Amino acid sequence: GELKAIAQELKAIAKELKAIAWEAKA
Amino acid sequence: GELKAIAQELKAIAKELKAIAWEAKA
Amino acid sequence: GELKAIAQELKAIAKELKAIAWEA
Amino acid sequence: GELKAIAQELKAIAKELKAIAWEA
Ligand code: NA
Ligand code: NA
Repeated sequence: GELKAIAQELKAIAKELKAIAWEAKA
Repeated sequence: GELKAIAQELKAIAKELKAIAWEAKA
Repeated sequence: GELKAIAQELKAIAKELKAIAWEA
Repeated sequence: GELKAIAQELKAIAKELKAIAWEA
């Protein structure tokens, strides 16, 4: 349960960092 | 560049934690 | 900024994972 | 164990993000 929730959190952080990486490019 | 690579790393950690969460269940 | 807030998030998760390791 | 190694990974990334924040 707790590890699955933390896994989803880390996936979401990954998407947030990718969006920041993109905004920096554009 | 570096943020995109770290984003991929965090996605991969997410899959590793999800696999650990699963192994624990089964 | 925003990256610092994410960095703190990751350090919080690291503490949670260490706690889970020792829970079982 | 394995979770501790991932926790250390996350603390390493947190330091990288803090460095990127201050790079620019
Ligand atoms: Na979650
Ligand atoms: Na990578």
